[PDB]
Amino acid sequence: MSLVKLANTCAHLQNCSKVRVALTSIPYTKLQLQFAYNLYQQGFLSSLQKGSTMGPDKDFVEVTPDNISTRRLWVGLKYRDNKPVLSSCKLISKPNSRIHLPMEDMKKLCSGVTIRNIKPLQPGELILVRAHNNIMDINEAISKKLDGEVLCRVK
Amino acid sequence: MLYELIGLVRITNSNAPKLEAKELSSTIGKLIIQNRGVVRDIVPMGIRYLPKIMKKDQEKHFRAYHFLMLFDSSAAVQSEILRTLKKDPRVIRSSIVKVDLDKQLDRASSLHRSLGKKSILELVNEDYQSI
Amino acid sequence: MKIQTNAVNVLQRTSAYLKSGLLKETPAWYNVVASIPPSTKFTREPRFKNPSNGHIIGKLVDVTEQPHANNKGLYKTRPNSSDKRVGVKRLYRPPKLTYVEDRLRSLFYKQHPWELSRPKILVENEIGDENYDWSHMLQIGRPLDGESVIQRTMYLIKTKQYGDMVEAYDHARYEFYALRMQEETEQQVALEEAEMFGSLFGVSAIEHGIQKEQEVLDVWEKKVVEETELMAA
RNA sequence: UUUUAUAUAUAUAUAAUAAGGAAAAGUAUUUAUAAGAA
RNA sequence: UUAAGAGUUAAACCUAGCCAACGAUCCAUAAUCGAUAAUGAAAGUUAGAACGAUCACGUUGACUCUGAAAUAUAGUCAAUA
RNA sequence: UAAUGGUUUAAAGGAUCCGUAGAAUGAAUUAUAUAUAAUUUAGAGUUAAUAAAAUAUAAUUAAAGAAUUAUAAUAGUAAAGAUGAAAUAAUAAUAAUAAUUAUAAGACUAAUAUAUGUGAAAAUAUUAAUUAAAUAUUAACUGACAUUGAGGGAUUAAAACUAGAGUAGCGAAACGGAUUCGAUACCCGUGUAGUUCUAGUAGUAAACUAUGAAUACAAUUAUUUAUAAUAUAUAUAUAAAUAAUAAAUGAAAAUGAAAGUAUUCCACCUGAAGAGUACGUUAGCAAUAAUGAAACUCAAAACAAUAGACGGUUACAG
RNA sequence: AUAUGAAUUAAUGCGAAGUUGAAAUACAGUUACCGUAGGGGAACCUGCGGUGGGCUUAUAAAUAUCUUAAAUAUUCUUACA
Ligand SMILES: [Mg+2]
Ligand SMILES: [Mg+2]
Ligand SMILES: [Mg+2]
Ligand SMILES: [Mg+2]
Ligand SMILES: [Mg+2]
Ligand SMILES: [Mg+2]
Ligand SMILES: [Mg+2]
Ligand SMILES: [Mg+2]
Ligand SMILES: [Mg+2]
Ligand SMILES: [Mg+2]
Ligand SMILES: [Mg+2]
Ligand SMILES: [Mg+2]
Ligand SMILES: [Mg+2]
Ligand SMILES: [Mg+2]
Ligand SMILES: [Mg+2]
Ligand SMILES: [Mg+2]
Ligand SMILES: [Mg+2]
Ligand SMILES: [Mg+2]
Ligand SMILES: [Mg+2]
Ligand SMILES: [Mg+2]
Ligand SMILES: [Mg+2]
Ligand SMILES: [Mg+2]
Ligand SMILES: [Mg+2]
Ligand SMILES: [Mg+2]
Ligand SMILES: [Mg+2]
Ligand SMILES: [Mg+2]
Ligand SMILES: [Mg+2]
Ligand SMILES: [Mg+2]
Ligand SMILES: [Mg+2]
Ligand SMILES: [Mg+2]
Ligand SMILES: [Mg+2]
Ligand SMILES: [Mg+2]
Ligand SMILES: [Mg+2]
Ligand SMILES: [Mg+2]
Ligand SMILES: [Mg+2]
Ligand SMILES: [Mg+2]
Repeated sequence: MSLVKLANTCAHLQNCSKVRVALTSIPYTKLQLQFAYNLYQQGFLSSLQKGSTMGPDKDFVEVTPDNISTRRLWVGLKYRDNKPVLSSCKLISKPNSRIHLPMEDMKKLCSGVTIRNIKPLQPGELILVRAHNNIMDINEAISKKLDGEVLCRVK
Repeated sequence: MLYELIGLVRITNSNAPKLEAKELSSTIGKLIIQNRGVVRDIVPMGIRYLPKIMKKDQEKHFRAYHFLMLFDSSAAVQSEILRTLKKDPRVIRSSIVKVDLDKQLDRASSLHRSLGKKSILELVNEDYQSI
Repeated sequence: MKIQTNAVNVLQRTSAYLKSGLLKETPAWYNVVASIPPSTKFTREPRFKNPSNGHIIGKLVDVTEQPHANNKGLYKTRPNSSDKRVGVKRLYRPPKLTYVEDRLRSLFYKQHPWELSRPKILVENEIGDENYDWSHMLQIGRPLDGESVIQRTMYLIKTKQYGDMVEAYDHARYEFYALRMQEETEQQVALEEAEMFGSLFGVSAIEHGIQKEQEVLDVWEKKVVEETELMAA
């Protein structure tokens, strides 16, 4: 659940978008996998694949402690109209300052009101929240009435 | 520890230059063996004119009998051998250098190693040495 | 340089100009460029397979795949340092193309250095038009060269007429020797026949070389005598 | 790919073979609001 | 001793502890605060006049009676005028 | 009414590292209520094996060398020494300078040589030895044991001081000779402390990469440098150093794998001058070192770059 | 201790028109500055080490080769092959 690793992944995705690589690899963990899946559902990523440190898996490989160290999640980035679809990826809740919002504050943040110095949600942006070790978008966490930790911004 | 000593013995008797080198080799070898040492090799380098007119004590030397001694011994008696060499009028110059044995137990002298014979087994050649 | 936006979006800028009223008449290229969209993605694409030899890039063999010991006699139980390093650069580098022929060719001109002296033409003619059966070395529309020997070697190995590279290479070499001997005999006999039937030749290769040597040597004579006079003083 | 054949010592090398085609019309409240100048 | 805990005070006997560079102790300054006032987009910042809540004081210090509750704008003693 | 700030050059990275607290941050999987527990190996470590000069770094010990000075001898003669040119109370007829030898003294280490490298920094390249530390890969093992780090601890150039010895060269101060309107300076002579060694004090440098440490990522090229192969050839692959760059960043110069994209921790800065000054406190034998203001004055002050002028600024032509 | 004053006394700030050195900025005419020591009223001078915020401002010891020169390449317009 390392927020440090999520920050590293965010910076990695930004760097990959700058140099316009079509594929990239991130650490294979539950938090990273859920975060990548949430980005993919929103259309920010082209494809998810499971693979080794060298590349995607040619055949399906079961994940065990023997090969966990060498496992990676390969994400395909999107570049449309000469612009990267996934342009900026940032953290709201940082390791030094972690922000856990109740549901009403989360609605206020979505409704243009700055809460705890977090810029309000922007129209084409996505904010991700963690509740009970599950990653979702802010809208779903509000619909689920779940108080949660506000992690990251993807615009 | 394997130590290579290179001594430059003075020649005073023009008729038997090797005598003083013999006495020095006997002394050093006796010391090494009597202090729990081994004398792996004694290579008799020849008579050579010194590069300069080198001076030890008051005598001035222009030529010397060079000789080499490869011996396995301990550090303390090695320093003792060096001390005896330095104060001895017979030894114009002396130098002891370690030959490392970390990888191979047996090693030849610098001269044979430079020629290409890494070990003393190669020096004495290899027949019926697979026993 | 940065990926340039303005070059590929000329249609959008022109459309803005036209709709705003800044430009009154559509350019002649507008409809064409609208019909044919420019490609607006400039992405570095991963490569997973080397076309020349078929080596697969981006594959790691897991610990489970080895249930036996390796050459040193050790079972693979944990990944080693090289296995635990991300290899994205391997995907994004252009793969080096390697061919088996490149080795045999290097052998052939090492074995026959004077075959290099025979001139070669690198102008391709038409590659697609080649219709060759390599059961025999000589091809119409092709010279007889070492590359024919390597091609026959590959044909021999492909059909498994011979098993090892060396055997097929030697067989093709001997066919090459026979054919080149035949050509040499044709040339010698043709020249002899020409002289037999009254043909007169103005210049020969030896005399041509002698003439060129004579010009060079005369210039060298002048320069050496002048230089000796200069150096003497 | 998959499966099988021949050959060779459960395995290896060559050859052949590939199952993924579906169509139908109609069914606003958007939020809080940070200006500089000589 | 108190209606009541506690080195709060008084007595006795033990232990060696307690606070402190995330600032003790000491010094200077200050009545405190609000759904009060001002200001700012806001977080905040300033004031504590006016409205309201709490505390302390009634020229200064200590003690005593009464009392449920007072070291009382009481009494006694002293200090100042 | 600007920190939705900065610290290579404008103010600002601590001289360097080690490490305590941190109410600082921090690996993976599952289960249970924001953690705890159990499992795991990607960080961090331990032990071996292999390869390599682990040669370089630290201490100690033992040696080598070219030269310098002084003294003595030999011969030999009139000058020698220095400077732009000269002259110096102590160069030479008391035979000087120069030459050839022979003695003693200390200090220093030419080529290699690039500080390439090694070291936390300061530093460190004449040789040998004793001990200590430092490399890559593989194998096995621990199982987050990690990062940074207030206070603190250690080391820290040159100068300086305290004791001893040493004192060949160099050389503050001083004494004189020159130059100059003047010389209190540059030049010249004699030269004290110091430079040197041992045992200490102190803890400051333009202690600089004017750039704190760690982690993830980031497009190329060229060289090397170090390994691993495969048969000099694969212009061979994997790493790090160096140089030029792309993007990015920047006030620009420029940085360029960090001055980029991000995360964590620490130190530092808030106009110029007054001022690193005064006073106090702490430590030192002392010089001093650390901590460190305020009033008053002003609309200044500084950085990068631009175009000029100028230079006892270079080169090229005419 | 918290203050209020004080003969005596340490430093620093401003300004009016001037006065004196030639220290810095160019190779600033002895490269500047950093730390330290001494000399000097002061500017500065000198010794020791460090930095470049000065030398990256970097720019030759030179010579070059043989196949049909054409009735053939040069000429060619979607032809012919
Ligand atoms: Mg009690
Ligand atoms: Mg008490
Ligand atoms: Mg008591
Ligand atoms: Mg306090
Ligand atoms: Mg008051
Ligand atoms: Mg009050
Ligand atoms: Mg009031
Ligand atoms: Mg107040
Ligand atoms: Mg009133
Ligand atoms: Mg009262
Ligand atoms: Mg009262
Ligand atoms: Mg009154
Ligand atoms: Mg503000
Ligand atoms: Mg600065
Ligand atoms: Mg630093
Ligand atoms: Mg040297
Ligand atoms: Mg540390
Ligand atoms: Mg030094
Ligand atoms: Mg002394
Ligand atoms: Mg001296
Ligand atoms: Mg001198
Ligand atoms: Mg001057
Ligand atoms: Mg002088
Ligand atoms: Mg000293
Ligand atoms: Mg000390
Ligand atoms: Mg100082
Ligand atoms: Mg300092
Ligand atoms: Mg500094
Ligand atoms: Mg900057
Ligand atoms: Mg001071
Ligand atoms: Mg000047
Ligand atoms: Mg000057
Ligand atoms: Mg003087
Ligand atoms: Mg330095
Ligand atoms: Mg300059
Ligand atoms: Mg410069």
